[PDB]
Parts: sequence; C-alpha cells; structure tokens
Amino acid sequence: NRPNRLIVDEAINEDNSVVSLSQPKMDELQLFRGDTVLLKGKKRREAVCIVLSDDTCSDEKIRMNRVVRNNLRVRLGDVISIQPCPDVKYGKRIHVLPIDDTVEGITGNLFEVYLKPYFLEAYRPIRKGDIFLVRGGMRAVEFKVVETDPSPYCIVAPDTVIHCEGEPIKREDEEESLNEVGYDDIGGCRKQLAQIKEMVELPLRHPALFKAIGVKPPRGILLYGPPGTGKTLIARAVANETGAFFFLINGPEIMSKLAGESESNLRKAFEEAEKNAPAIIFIDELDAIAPKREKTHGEVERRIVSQLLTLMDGLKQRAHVIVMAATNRPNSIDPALRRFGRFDREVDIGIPDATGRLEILQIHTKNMKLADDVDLEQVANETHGHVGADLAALCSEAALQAIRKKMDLIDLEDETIDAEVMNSLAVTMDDFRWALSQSNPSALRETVVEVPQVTWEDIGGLEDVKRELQELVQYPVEHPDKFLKFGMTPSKGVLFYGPPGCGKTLLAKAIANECQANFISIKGPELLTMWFGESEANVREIFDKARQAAPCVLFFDELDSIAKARGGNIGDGGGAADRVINQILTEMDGMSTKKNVFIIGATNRPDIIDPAILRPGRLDQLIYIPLPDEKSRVAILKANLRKSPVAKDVDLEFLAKMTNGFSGADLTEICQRACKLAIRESIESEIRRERERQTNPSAMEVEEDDPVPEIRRDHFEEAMRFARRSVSDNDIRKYEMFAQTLQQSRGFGSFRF
Amino acid sequence: FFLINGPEIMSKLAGESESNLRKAFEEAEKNAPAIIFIDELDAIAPKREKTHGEVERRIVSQLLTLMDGLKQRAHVIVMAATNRPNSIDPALRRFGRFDREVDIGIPDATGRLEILQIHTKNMKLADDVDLEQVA
Amino acid sequence: NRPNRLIVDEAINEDNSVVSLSQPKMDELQLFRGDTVLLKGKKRREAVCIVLSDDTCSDEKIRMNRVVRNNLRVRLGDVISIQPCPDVKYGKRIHVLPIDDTVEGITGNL
Repeated sequence: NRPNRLIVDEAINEDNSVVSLSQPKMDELQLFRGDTVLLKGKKRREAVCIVLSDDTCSDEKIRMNRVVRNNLRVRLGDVISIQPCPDVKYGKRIHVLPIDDTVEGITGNLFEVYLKPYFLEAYRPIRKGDIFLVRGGMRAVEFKVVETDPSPYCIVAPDTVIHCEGEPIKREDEEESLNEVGYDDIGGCRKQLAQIKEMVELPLRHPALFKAIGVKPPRGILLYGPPGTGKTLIARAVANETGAFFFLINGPEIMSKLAGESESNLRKAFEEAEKNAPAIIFIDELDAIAPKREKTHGEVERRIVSQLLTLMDGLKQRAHVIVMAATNRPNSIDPALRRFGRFDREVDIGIPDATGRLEILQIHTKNMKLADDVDLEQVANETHGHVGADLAALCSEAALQAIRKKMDLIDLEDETIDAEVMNSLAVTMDDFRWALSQSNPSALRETVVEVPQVTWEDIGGLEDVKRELQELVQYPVEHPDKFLKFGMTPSKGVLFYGPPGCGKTLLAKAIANECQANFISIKGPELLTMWFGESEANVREIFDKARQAAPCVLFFDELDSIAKARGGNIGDGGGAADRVINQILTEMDGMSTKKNVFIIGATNRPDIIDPAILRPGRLDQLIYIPLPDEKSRVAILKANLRKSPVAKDVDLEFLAKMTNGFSGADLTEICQRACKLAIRESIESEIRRERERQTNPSAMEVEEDDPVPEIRRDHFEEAMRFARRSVSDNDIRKYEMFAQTLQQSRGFGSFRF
Repeated sequence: FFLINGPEIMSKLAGESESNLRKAFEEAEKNAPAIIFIDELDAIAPKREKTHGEVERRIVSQLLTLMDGLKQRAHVIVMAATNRPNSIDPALRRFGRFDREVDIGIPDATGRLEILQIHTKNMKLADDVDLEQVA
Repeated sequence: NRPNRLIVDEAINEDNSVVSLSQPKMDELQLFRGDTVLLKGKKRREAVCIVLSDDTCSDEKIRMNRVVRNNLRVRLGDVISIQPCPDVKYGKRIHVLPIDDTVEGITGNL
C-alpha cells in the first residue's frame, strides 16, 4: 500500500478475501466492488479487490479478511496497493492443472465443477499458497490453477479455454512449494544479514540508484561464518527467497577427474548464468582449499583456483552477477580471492545472542505444536549455551522427547490416533527441560563428556565460597545493569588454593552441577604433545572454543602442573612448555573480548604456582581454602548421612569433637567402612536364616530382617580405631606458611577521612 | 540396503569415490525408500582438520552435500556404520551426519549368551553343549 | 493397541487355516457365494477363508492356531475383517508363474 500500511485486522465484510474499503482506503485508492485492483501483498500477491466499504454504519477501516491472510500464507495487517497488477493479467487460453489431492474425489467433470465454482469467490486470494474460497462439489475441491502470467486469476468468462489437467498435481510437491525457504524465515543476526541482503536487492530493486551513485555494486560477498550454524542452510534459504537466476555450486562437483573438466564446467556454468539473468552462485570453502600456489603442490587444483579467480576477477567479468561465497572454513585461508575486488565483501556469521536465540526458537516453534505447557521465554533465557542449528536441533529433540513420552504415555494408538491427543501433547516444559538437560552444545559435544555431579546442596561448607560462586553466576544475568551503573568489568576466575589433596574435584563437580552455563574443565594430563609446538596449538584451540562458547568456565585441573612454579628452567621440553604456558596466559590475559570465562584452578601449593600467572590480571582471584573445621566436619557428616541409614547410637557432635579437624574424606571412608561392615553382617544374617531353609512358614517375622537398618555405633568405633587422620603436620606448616605469605600482602583499614 | 565400506570409498582419482558415492545415493533414492549403510565411516575421513589431504576435504564436502541434502532422504535412512561407538571420528568433528541422534535402546549384556543360544537354536543340534558353559 | 490382553488359547477349529471369529465378527462378515470372502489381514493378506464363527455358541477366543501364526504373519489379537481383496489385482495380462515345488511332486506338468 504505502509507508502508511493498511491495518488489516477485521474486515467489514466476513468473506474469505474481502478488503474492508475504508473511507481512506476506498477514497485514496478507488477500490469499488467492480474495481478488481490487485492488492500488492507479499511473495507475488495479486487478486481481485473485494471492496467492503462500510463507512455508513461505523468508521470503515482498511482491513482485509483474516481468512485471506491465513490463506495467502501471510499475516493480517500487511500493506497492499490497490491497483490492477500484472500478476493476475488478462488471458485467452489459460492452462488448468487440478491437483491430485483435489482432482481425486471431485464430482462430475472438471470443467463442469470448475465453471460452477468459477463465479464463486472471484475476489479470492492468489498469493503464495493462497487458499481461495473454493467451496462446492461437496468435497475439498482445491481449484489448483496454473496461476500463469497470463490471467493467474481467471475471470469468469467463456473465453478462458480451460486446458485439461494433464497431470494431477501431487500434494507432496504442493506442500514442499508451500514449505519454501523465505528470507524472513532465518532471523538471527538480522543487523549483519540485511547489510548484504539490501545491498544485493537495491542494486536490482533500484538500479537507478546505483547509476546515480556512479559506482558499481559488489559481485557477491563471502560468508565467513561458523560452519554448520545453519550457515549453509541460511545461505540456501536466502537464495531461495531471492528471485534471481541462481545456480549454487558444491566442492564435490567442483572436483573432476578428467583433463580440466571441472574448470571447463565452472566456466560454462558462469557463462550460462550470466547469459541467463542475475547470476547467483554458492561456494564451499574451496578457496581456503586453494593452495594459492603456495599452500599446496596441487597444480590442477591451483590451476582451477586461478581460473575461477580470473572468471570472478578478470577483464569485464560480468554484470548482474552475485558470487555468494559460503566460507565453510570460517578462518578461510584464501590468499587469492579474500581481498578487495577479488572478493566483493566478507560476511561474518557465527552464533547468535540470547535475543537471537529466542528469535530462532520462536521461528522453530512457529511450525511446531502448541507447546503451551512449555515457557518459551524462560527456555530461551536458560538456553544461553546452544545457538543456531544447535538450537534448532534442541527444539527438534524436545519435540521428539515429548512425542516419545506421549506415545509411551498412550498405547500404540494405531487404531485411534487422536489428533486432539497429539495437539494436547504439544510440548511440556517438563519435556523441554528433560531434552535440554539431555541436550548440549555441539562444540562441547565433540569436546567434553560430563559425569554425574552433585548439587551445591550436597556441597558442605564453603558458605562464603558458595556465595561468591553464586555472585559470579548472577553476574552473567545482570552484568549489563552493573556495567550501566558503575562501568566495571567482572573478574575471570579464582585459584582454589585449597588444602593439599583435601579434594577440590568435589567442589568443581558441585559447581558444575550448580552451573547454569557451558562449564568446561582443563586436564593436566593432556597438557603437551610430542609434535613440536602442538601444545600452544592445543592451548589456542581450547581458548578459541571457550571464546566461541560464552558463557563458559575453565576448571583448570592440575593447576600446579601447568603452573610449573617458575617455568623454563631446564630441558628443551621445559622451555617449550614454559613458552606455551606464557602464550596461553597472554591469550587469557589478554588482548581479546573475554566475553564470559571462569579460571577455576586448584594447585598443590602457592609455591607450585607460576609466579607470572599468580600475578594479578593474569590471576583474577584466588581461594586459599583451608582444611575442614569442626562445624565443617559436622556438615560433611550430615552430607554423607544424606543417603545412609542413620542412628543416634553414635553422636555426631562427639565425632566432630574427636575429629580435631581430621580429613573429611577420612570421615567419608569411615562411614563407608561402617556401612560395608553392616551390609556384610546383614548378608551373613540372611545366609544364616536361609540355612534353616523355611523351617517354619513364619520363620522370619521381619521378612527383610534388617540387622542394621540404622548406624551401629560399634561400627563407628571400629572405624575410629582404624582411622587415618591424613593431616600432615609438615604439610599443615607448609600450607600455613603459604597462607601467611598471602595474608602478609593483605590487611587494610577503613581509610576514610 | 546400501553398504558403503570406508576403505572402498578411498580412490586415487580425486572425486571419483565422491562422485560414485553421490551416484549411488541418487540411484538408491530413485530406487526406493532405501537404507544406506556407511561401513567403516568413522575412519573413512579425518574431517579434513587433522589431515591436510585435499581428497579428504573433498570427501567431507561431498558428505556435507550428499549426507546433508535437501530432503535427499525420501523415506531413506542414512545409517552411518561407525567403526567404534566412542571413536572420535570425522563426524565427531562434523556432527552433521548425526545432526540428530535417535533415542534408541542399546544392547544388553547377556546378549552374548542370548545370541549364542539363538545360534545354537538356529540350526544346531548340540544338546550336550551345556548352557552354563555357554554363559 | 487395546488395553485388554487378547487370550491366546486353542482355536475352535483343528485346522490352522480355519479359525473361529469373535462375537463382533459372527455376523459382521457377510457370507457370499459368488464373491470370495477376503479377510483383511497382515502383509496385504487377502485370504478367501470361511465365515465360520463359533460366536453363536460362546465368546470364541481371538487366537491363531499353531501354524496360522506363521502363515498370516499377524500378531495375536489383531483385528481382521472381511474387506476388498487388496492382493487380488485384475490386469490386462495377470498370470501366476509356476514354481518347482508346484511342478515337483505333482502328477504331470505344473
């Protein structure tokens, strides 16, 4: 219509396709009932204008029938210009092709039924997959018109010779055409995408603008995007939306085994596309595969690369040519085309944001069931780890889990498959959450494999530490607000300088279970490689994966091992490792974005720490965790008892008093030993009862006959007699000295005037 | 069934194996709602990341084109016969062939004994073969 | 399927190919002499079987015989009704090919 769009919400008429001719609509656009002005809808939309001017009763609003919007595969409220468009022209002999799902079951001759329904709903919709108000024949007679350029909307006239439907159009092909890939069907990084999309379109939509500029437009940019992000899918969909002489290319076809056959085929394709109309091609990282006569020794490949470069960058290459390049290697090493003029531009693609994730999720759900039981906004807010095609796969997995539950929640339902039941299945926030827990990011899916992790509730003590971890996690959710208020960035991570060997893996697992993001963990065993220089390459790969997967954590296991105290003292391997560690630290601190990371490290001792890494900035924070206290001992005992048969026979307070800060792992081991003794006693009692093999029907008054359904204080005393108390006084002194050294730098007052 | 040995997919002519695989996939698709068995698929490629082989890169591109095709499975099953269940293969690097892994109930432990019992019960008359020895 | 487990008991008729229909199938299948009673079964089963139902006396158990299960390749309790013969397609030249077992053991030519 105009930049002032028609508010098509509720037409004055209630037919299938009747635009309510507003006083403004019927006046500014001469939209009379006989005026069959074709509305400028979406995706080549045109029809006969059913004027529904009802300004006499109330204020006539410019509204199209909601049935028209539902039919035309559009939304109600669009702008459409009321003029006779050529998409529905005048025609003498128009081909008629009734659909197979429409021709089958129809009553009478096709011409007889059609002419009967030809006059009915003449001003119906003829847009993309538009369902005209074709009611008649006592059946779903889908008047599948050819919708040809000559008279796509057939006026009721005997002149229109109804050509026989030479083929009954199958419903599957019709659905596939309706299930097309649109430009708005992608979403995501619209800010970047439109920059190239409008650039391409305006050059064709307003070529006069390009002429007035005096500068030619690009010949097709390169999509430097993360692989498998739907980037291939997104490019294909964008090409499908564009109405141009497109001819995508693939590397497999680009690799011929004959003498120059691939290059000749590529040249022929380019020439045919140029001769056709607006050329559009798709590439798959064959330029990162281009040796540039320098990377590799494959001359035939190099020859093909050079010929392609000349074709795309040469004397009078082409007009109306769009060489769209999809960089499957995001860091496409193409020293030849990836420059000014040789490449048109470079489109950078990757993972979306939380808002973009929500948009993509909404797009996926739009073609899905009700999902009323599932809160999409909360799920998208939670789903801050996966993105793009990963998010789409997650949605598919949630649908599959809900469907598997419902089909399992029902019988096979092969006789009465209640579509109402299927719709009611929809999607559950329970099913969605179950899949999401089952789901994980694809990058981590090839990177890490988690094991069971107990919740922070199972974590005993470290209340201040738990609070700090919670604050760090919440920083991700509201850090925009904090930066807006103060303007201060958060810390990266803290070195959990815990008691020596007290077990910090427990803390790490508890954090990971309590973690709400993509928490990754380092491994001290996989630090170095025999291949020269591979260590920093592994380090670089890890850092890059972390930067890609924000928010993320880096549980630096064997922090002392990587620290190597000084670094670079003796041995060539030692020097190389020190260099790699320094490079990793510099990558960590720092010349990058540093979006969301967590430096979680536990070392043997502060002396074992890397002096440079231990320095601030390189070290964000540190947790010089001491050994367990009596209250901590009681907490650990309770946590252990959370899954055990308890008793009051042995006093937990007395146990803590006798502990004198003994190792909590020792207490857990003592509990395990007591439980094992009780279980063995129960097994022996059961064996003894079975020895008298049912001597009486009521031989066992307690059928289980649990001899130790509670904790035997005798077992506790026996475990105490064989206690460990692994707290080394020399190790105590060493950890205390390290802590005292740390605290020596500490100590400050109010410092307030 | 379309058994496709990974070793059989190794050719000296760059693309010849890839072109043959694409042709076989198309022929099976035109044939019926068939099932493709990608034998030795895990070692069939290095995902063109660990290896600098341009042939490997071409094979990966063909797979991402052939295996990931626009409705290229008209009721067709691309069953990727991985060499090892946990082998970190090329498709581990490129999780596009397993762009969706089905929640499917995996095997059992007495399935060794069960399969031995089936084989003995298939046509064998070894009555004196004790089932305890089989277990 | 249905929540009530179908009782797999002995068929009323001794022959495997002949079975007794249930109460609902006693009169549901119309007995026609000029048209073969093709029962709708599993694997495109169009079998011209009898409409002999023991439902006129008692509730005949819905269960196949010892060889009927391997014959029809249908599970116990599966619903089978008299429907149009889908395995019987009339064509311009529709002839049944012979086999060696059809030739071997039979007197004269196949």
